[PDB]
Amino acid sequence: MEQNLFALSLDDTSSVRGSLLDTKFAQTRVLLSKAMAGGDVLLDEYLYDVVNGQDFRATVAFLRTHVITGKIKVTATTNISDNSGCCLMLAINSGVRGKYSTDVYTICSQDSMTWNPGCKKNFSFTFNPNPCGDSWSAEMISRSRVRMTVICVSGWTLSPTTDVIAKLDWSIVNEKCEPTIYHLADCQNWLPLNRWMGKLTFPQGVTSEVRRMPLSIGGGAGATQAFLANMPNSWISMWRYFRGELHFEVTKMSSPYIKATVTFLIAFGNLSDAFGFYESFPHRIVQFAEVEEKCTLVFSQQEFVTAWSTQVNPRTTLEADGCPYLYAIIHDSTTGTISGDFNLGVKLVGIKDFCGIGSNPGIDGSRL
Amino acid sequence: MEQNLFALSLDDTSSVRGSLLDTKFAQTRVLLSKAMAGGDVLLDEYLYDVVNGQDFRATVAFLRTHVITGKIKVTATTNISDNSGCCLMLAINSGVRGKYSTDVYTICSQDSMTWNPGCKKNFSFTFNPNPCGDSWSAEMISRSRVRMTVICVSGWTLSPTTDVIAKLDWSIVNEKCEPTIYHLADCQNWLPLNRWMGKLTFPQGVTSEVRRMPLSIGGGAGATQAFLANMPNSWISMWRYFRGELHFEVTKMSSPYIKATVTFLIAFGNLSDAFGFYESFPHRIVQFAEVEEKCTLVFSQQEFVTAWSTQVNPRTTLEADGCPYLYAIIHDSTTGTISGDFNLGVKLVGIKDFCGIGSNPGIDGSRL
Amino acid sequence: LEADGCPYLYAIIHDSTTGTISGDFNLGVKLVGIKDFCGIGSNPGIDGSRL
Amino acid sequence: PTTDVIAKLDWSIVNEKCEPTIYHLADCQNWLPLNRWMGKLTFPQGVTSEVR
Amino acid sequence: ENSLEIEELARFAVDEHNKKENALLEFVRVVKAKEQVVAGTMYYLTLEAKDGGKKKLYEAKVWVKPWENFKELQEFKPV
Repeated sequence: MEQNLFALSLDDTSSVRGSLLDTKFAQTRVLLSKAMAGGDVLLDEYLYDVVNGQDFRATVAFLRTHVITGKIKVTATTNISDNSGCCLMLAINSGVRGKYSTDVYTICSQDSMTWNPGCKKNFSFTFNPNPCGDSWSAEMISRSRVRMTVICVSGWTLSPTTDVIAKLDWSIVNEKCEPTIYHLADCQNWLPLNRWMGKLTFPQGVTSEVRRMPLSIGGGAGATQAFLANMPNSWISMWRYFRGELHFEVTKMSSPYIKATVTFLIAFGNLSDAFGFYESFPHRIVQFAEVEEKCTLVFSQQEFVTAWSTQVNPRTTLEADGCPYLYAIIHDSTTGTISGDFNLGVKLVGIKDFCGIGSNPGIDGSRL
Repeated sequence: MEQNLFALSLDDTSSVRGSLLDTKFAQTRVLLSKAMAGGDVLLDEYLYDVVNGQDFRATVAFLRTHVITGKIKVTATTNISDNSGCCLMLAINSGVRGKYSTDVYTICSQDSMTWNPGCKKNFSFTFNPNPCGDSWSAEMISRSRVRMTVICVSGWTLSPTTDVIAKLDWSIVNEKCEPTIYHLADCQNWLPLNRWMGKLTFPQGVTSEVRRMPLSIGGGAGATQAFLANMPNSWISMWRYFRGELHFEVTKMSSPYIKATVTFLIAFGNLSDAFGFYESFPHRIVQFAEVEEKCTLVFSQQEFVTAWSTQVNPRTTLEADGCPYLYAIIHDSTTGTISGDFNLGVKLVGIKDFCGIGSNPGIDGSRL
Repeated sequence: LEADGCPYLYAIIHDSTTGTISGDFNLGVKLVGIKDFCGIGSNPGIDGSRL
Repeated sequence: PTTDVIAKLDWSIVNEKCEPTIYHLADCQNWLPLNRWMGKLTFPQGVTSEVR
Repeated sequence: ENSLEIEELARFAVDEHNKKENALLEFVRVVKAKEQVVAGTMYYLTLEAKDGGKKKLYEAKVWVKPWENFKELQEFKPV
């Protein structure tokens, strides 16, 4: 029998939706070398080139659906014996410019998962590839040149026998795509940053190991006669002085076998190494279990008297630098049956109750 | 963040479902030659080979879904000027054997659409490729060798300027797959058949044109020193005598321009041509409009006194043959501005209130 | 395998077999039982094992 | 291991009812136990597409 | 039509054409592909390949028997 073809449901502009099987649209195969270093690009391709040569249930729906209101979930099913561990970081950035830096610092901003295969069997995270709207499409991200980058921030503490593979499973979940928009309001409730405060290596042994990371975060991170920049870190340097509850996220990057206990505290630069009374200050102890890999330090408003400067002159010494630092001090000693350093990654997630004062003319440099 | 991967919804055994866009799984391109004849295979391939080299929304879902409870809708969007017309027949059969017959008679049984592009803009029909169950799969029909066949039963009455194409759109709708199972109960409420009673050509002119089609349908249709067979027609010949309300479906195969009025009636073979009182019998007149193409004659139980035989000896003449015929008589004359015969296709759809008597030893032959 | 219309149970490595120590990733599958079992017909028999 | 190992089995008698497991020729059955060893699957260490 | 399979078949076309005719066409991409179920599958491909570093379009016909490792380039030509 005949029917009126104009009135059929062929102009169905639904988003992609269903179970996790029927929304999967690509799988990606990352090769982790037996002997990989820190700061080492494992994968680096455009997010649309992920879906080339694919034949999953939602692959054709993904390409052809004009609007998608759901987020992209990516899950990474990589594992390794507790004996070893490393730290991978997958990360999505809205674009590129020629001959780009792939230092962890540069990348992490915007949208990223960081995990240690040694501890976490798998790791998933959702994100919105259009950061200033509720929607996106396959055609948007192909032409916008959205860029996915997997990087190894810390090498294998004990190398596996053979090469490894990380399978990424790109799906579309059904959460609302909420936008992350930075703006120039002086008082903001939550200013996210995802600023890589730095990788902290502590060698195995007995010595007083102390690591300072300055909270004058603005004006990027260092290189040769050069400096690197995220957007959010460049954004916070718009203001001269600032303050707020700082929400760090400290992560283990070595294996579970390398054990160490770490005190974190706010304090000023003048304090030397071999000053044995760091626990006079208020502080937070961080022991990691075998399975735990991630821990969130928060430092309230009572840790800071006044606001402090976003940038400082590079040539100021630790002796005359009146902005606060975040100390990370080994409480006992770095130990283990196997050789390898106790790596530890600190990441300023965001500032709560942010208050930005003034208007930075700027400084030009990075570290303090 | 991590999640337990065993407990995700990746073992989703849902059927394919959604709009007609999201259930489309293949399109097929049939070429109709400018000068095509009757009994002419246009397309003939396995139903699973339809989906080879395809990239629609439900293509991968179709192949990979283990069970599908929905029917397959196929729609054919072929058209031509009212001036001309032909008769295509798409038809699905559960299998094959080497060097097979592709006569309309053989094919139509089971599941088929017949349409005239001249009248009907498009034509759709649903069907179940597993005829004895509620479900099927792509893997079932690939290995079962389900066979789709498009045939031209009547050529173009007036040829088009160029070659034509018929686009078939294979989808999966969400109707229940109901089985069609034949069985040996003597009284049945509805015995479907889809038996091709025959193509009736009436030339243009003035003469008394009369066409008899015997209702001793059993024992196939003729060939050389051979005969053809459907299953349902072989099934009805299991019984010796039978009766019931017969539901014919007479269809136009020529263009709308060739016009003719046709009386149908039940009567016995002895009645000659040039016997001018056919409308003494009870009868049914069939005029077709430009747009109408299909009309259903029903002949109640009051048209038949007793049951009649399913098969008759081939050598019985019309003079001594006591089973009823279905006459098709031109009421006026076959006319038109353009040359071409008035073709007309009769198809016994099924017998209602079927009553099968006895047990046929069999006869071996076809026509009477 | 090309012309065998019964189902298989596939077991596929999703990523890669790994470890600090050498040794294969052994894994033992055991069909415990069939629930809602439905047995049709009457096997004459075949004589052999694998397919 | 460094040395040989020993497994100590402790045979006791608990107080559960001894229920019988009897196979029979009913065509439809609710639970047909089998304990059929489908097979041991070795996957070597490495990167290749291993399918069993 | 699984685009991954077609990409591999298109590369096979350019590689077989190069072997057969002693050429050095550089494969760029597939543009068009038709699968037609036959005795096996027949593929009609339209693809871009660089001649002397110059992008050009070609038509290829490729016959595959999926039950064997049989792939055969039946014809290859510029459009």
